[PDB]
Amino acid sequence: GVTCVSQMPKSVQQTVELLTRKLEMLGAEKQGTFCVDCETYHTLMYVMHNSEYPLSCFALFENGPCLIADTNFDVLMVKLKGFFQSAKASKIETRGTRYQYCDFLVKVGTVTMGPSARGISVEVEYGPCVVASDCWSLLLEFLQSFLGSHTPGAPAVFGNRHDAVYGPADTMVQYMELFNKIRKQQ
Amino acid sequence: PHWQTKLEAAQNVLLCKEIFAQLSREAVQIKSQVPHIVVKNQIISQPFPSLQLSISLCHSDHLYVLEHNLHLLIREFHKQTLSSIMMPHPASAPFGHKRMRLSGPQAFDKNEINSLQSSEGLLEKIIKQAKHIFLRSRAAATIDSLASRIEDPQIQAHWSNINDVYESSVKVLITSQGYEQICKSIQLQLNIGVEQIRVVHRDGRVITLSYQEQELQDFLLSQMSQHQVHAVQQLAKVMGWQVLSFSNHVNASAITVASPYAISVRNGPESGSKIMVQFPFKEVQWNKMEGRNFVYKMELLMSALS
Amino acid sequence: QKFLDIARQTECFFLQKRLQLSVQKPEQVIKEDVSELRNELQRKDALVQKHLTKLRHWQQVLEDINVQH
Amino acid sequence: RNQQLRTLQEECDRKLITLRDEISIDLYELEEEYYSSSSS
Amino acid sequence: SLQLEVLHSQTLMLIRERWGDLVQVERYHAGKCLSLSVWNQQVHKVTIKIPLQIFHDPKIDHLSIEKLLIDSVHARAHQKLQELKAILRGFNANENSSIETALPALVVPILEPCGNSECLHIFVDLHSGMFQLMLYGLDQATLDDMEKSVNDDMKRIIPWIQQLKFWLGQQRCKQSIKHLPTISSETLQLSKNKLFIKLTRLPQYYIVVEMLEVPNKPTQLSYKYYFMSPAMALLLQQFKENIQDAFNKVLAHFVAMCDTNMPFVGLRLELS
Amino acid sequence: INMMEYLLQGSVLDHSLESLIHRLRGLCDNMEPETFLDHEMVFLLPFVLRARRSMGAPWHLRYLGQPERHALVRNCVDIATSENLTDFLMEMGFRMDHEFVAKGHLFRKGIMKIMVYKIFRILSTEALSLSYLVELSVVAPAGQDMVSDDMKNFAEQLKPLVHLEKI
Amino acid sequence: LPPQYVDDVISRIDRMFPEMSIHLSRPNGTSAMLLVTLGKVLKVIVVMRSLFIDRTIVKGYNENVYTEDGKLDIWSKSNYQVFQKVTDHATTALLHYQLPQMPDVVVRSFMTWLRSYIKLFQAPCQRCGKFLQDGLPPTWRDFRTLEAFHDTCR
Ligand SMILES: [Zn+2]
Repeated sequence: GVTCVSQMPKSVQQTVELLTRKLEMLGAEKQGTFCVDCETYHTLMYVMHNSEYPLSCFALFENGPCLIADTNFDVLMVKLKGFFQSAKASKIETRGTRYQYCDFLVKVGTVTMGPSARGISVEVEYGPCVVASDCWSLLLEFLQSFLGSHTPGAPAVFGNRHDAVYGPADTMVQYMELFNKIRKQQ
Repeated sequence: PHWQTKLEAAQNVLLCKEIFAQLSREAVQIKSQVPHIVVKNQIISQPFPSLQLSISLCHSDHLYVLEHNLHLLIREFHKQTLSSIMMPHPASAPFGHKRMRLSGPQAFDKNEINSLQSSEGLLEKIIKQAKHIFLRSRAAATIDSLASRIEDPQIQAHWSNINDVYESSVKVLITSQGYEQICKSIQLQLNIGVEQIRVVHRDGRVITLSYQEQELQDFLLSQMSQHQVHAVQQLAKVMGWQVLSFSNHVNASAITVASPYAISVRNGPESGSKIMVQFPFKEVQWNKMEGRNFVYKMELLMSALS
Repeated sequence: QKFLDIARQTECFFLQKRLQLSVQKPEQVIKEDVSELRNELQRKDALVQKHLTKLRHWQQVLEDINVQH
Repeated sequence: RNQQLRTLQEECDRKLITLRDEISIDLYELEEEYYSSSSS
Repeated sequence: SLQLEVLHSQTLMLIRERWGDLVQVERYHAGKCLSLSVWNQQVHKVTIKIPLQIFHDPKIDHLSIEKLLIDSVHARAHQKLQELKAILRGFNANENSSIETALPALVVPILEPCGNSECLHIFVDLHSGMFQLMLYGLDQATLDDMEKSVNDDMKRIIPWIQQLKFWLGQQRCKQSIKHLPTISSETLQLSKNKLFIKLTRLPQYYIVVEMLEVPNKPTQLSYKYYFMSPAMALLLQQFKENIQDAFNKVLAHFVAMCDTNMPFVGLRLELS
Repeated sequence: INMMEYLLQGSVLDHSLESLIHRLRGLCDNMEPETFLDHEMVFLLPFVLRARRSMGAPWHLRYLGQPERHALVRNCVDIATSENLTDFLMEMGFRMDHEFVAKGHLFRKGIMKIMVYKIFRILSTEALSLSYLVELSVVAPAGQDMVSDDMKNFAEQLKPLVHLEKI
Repeated sequence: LPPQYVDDVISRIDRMFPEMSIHLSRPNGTSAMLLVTLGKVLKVIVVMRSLFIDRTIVKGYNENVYTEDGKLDIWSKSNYQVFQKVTDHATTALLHYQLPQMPDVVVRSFMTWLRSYIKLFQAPCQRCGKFLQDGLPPTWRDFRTLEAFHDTCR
């Protein structure tokens, strides 16, 4: 639906449990364990192995064409490695415990540039509607209970067309930006 | 053609033998919180506490809505193979459920894809139906019976013309004796689910429900006393009388009506009591007061006081 | 509009007051019950006649679609 | 033969629906009558 | 010998359709006996031995292995049902338990009056030999975790059935106020497994209940009042009035009447 | 998991086909075949890729490796992709040399598939060949000789009308 | 009422509201099953007999609408609580706008109600904050005064 991926930085590991505790106060059933994985290449391009879409592969660029491809798309990359530079620097995978709250599907996990685990990522995908930017007002007030005093003002992924489909693809663009900041610093 | 009819009977038997085999394997192999029993040719099962399903192949009570559905339901299972959906609109692609092949590459969710693949086979698709075919009867007979038993207000049921298996739609218009226009009041859309019924009340309240017949009958009776109280309010709006304190709930509802000497009334499912106030009050009993039915007697009483 | 209703709600009140007083001594309300119940049954039977001919008409075509098979 | 047989199934269904349609309106008018029954 | 061949061949055909993994067949020619191993997931073993006799180690004139297996397993299950009834006799000497004879059943009511919905229908499969108990409520996940635990050992139904009685009371209260305007909820964040409801109207007032098991099956609950002194002694007087006068319906009479009085009292407080 | 296909091709005259369509339809199990119209491309960086659009299914692309018995086998990995792939592969750097649409009918089997079609050249559709082509593409992970053998029996059944061999 | 009259009334409905789009498939016998899309926010399928609606299944824009073919598949409820609540509210609100005398107004009365739902997720309620106790936005519009207060709000 519509999501606001962000990072909320001592005791980084303790932050997830404390942050989860704040989520637990609201009350959300543990309905699974999400696992989002990112891969990196030279010419660049990223393939985002995302959870909750077991088939989709979500190949993407910095700002350009994005295609949704089934799980077999990965087999092309490994076999196509000859002409490209596969697994160029490091693969960043963020796995966390899914906390779906009364149709909000809000999840928080520690991003682990294997095995460092230096960051925290919050997934707040709001399933109901695809219309996102002219509907952004809803997500903020859900956030304000979850996190404290540092709500992300806007995700910035929205180009604000007259009629706006969002879908799942542009979320992976949002994930990349969070990963870009994590990779850039520490 | 004599040879034709002889062959047709054989084909029906071979198909029928398959149907029982499909049920018979499914019943014991898998469990769905129900104690299926297997006998020579009878697969005895207990979908409800008060129901017994005798799906019994008979070689040489009959609903014929459940029986026929087996023959047709099997074909859908047979159809799922070697169908036109399997083949890919793109010439080059592996054979696969068309809706499935477009699901993976279009980023469908973890839950929807799992739900589609979780088809229940045969026995669950019929037990759940018989789990609704008769739950409908227990909710249909009660509504039919309730109209005859209680004559004071008139239950009215407008049954929907499109009620597919696993669901049925209801209309309920609880109006008094004949005062349809002056007094139109609570009308609930009851929904007959597979396991439990579902109603949505007139005012907006939603009641999930129980599955037992007795629980439904109680709900209508509780809504019974509520309407008679609402009849007071509707008359207050249209009669020269003016409203006073209202108490929609507490089961029993009590309403008070002002007059330009007031009558304040408490009608629960077991109370049905009402009063005249003068100026300190005394009870009123209808068994001696006005005639046909409740609202007319209530309307006349107000036309007797003012 | 408010004058309309109150003067009318007073008018029916007078007649309604008569009704109960007119219910007691005469048998007319019982007589009207005789007619209303008779009319209700007559309407019931008329609905039946509408039912049967339509039901019989459908019975014919369904049989006709069977003889053709 | 598969073509001609499919028409019969579609043909009877079309008439079959109309039976259900007309019964729906006939049932609806009748259904009201039973509940309208006064004093019984 | 021919009869044994028919039973074995009939059994093999039977295995193809039913009891594919549930029953294993072992044929013996030296002793001229055939054995069927029903309930392979764990004990009962049925053996035909050559008059012709059947020996069970937990009347075949019908020569129907399917029917005979059903009768033998049905008899074994009923014995398994009887043993559990004796275990349920453990918690309470005065305990209401019923076993249906048409098909295996251990429908046992939990708390004082039943409606055939609170009774958990503990019936064991005559084909897989595993204990299955179903209740109308108790969200499925709780049902599966329990039924899984009790299945292996019988003694574990005695602890859990203790908590079901707690759950039925907790579930019972929610149903009664379900038509009243309220928001029923379980444990809540705070600024014996008590449950409470917060009214939609006048939200700043809460109504709470705490329950205990005084006699064997029945549970008694004491109504409490903790809203986030005024309208307290009057409620205590109301409690005495209720005592002087089902129990869940007594709850419903108590909730709504309070919900009507408090806003009226709140208006009085605002006036004064 | 990666699968390599078993396919081998042949062509059929126009007058011939009218018998072939009835021959194939009866011989294999199916109901009321479908006319498949797809518009295929080829992409070169050497890593020859084929992306096919069919007239509302998603763009299905496939790669065939170099051939590795009575059959022609090359490693294949076919992946379904959403729309706007063509511009995606433009940003990749791949260049499109030619594109051709294919028209015809395809019949199935237990595993193998038969598709009869004619190659249309695009500038605007023109018939590159007057005779259709038929192949017996079979997809099976961890290819073994057993799967290929079954094709030999079926090909022998179809031998009279059209004799087909891999190239 | 005549089958042709049903199409004219609903065709007239589409004209008033630009955002709403109505599709008349009529798969079953002379019982229009119009489908209404509220711009991009949500979809809905309503079954009606002889121009008297009796059901409303408010499926969100994300969720699919058909099953295996043009078959409308009215029954399948929404997978989200928010649209489930609207389904009940649409199921209940449909009734309150029923005038037995006139068939034209009831349909129009229901649509202006549905038209008021285009602003879902974006309008606070007059009583409390946009977002309520549970995970539902307003999901409740008054029949006469078009308020935004929630299900728990009165
Ligand atoms: Zn609110």
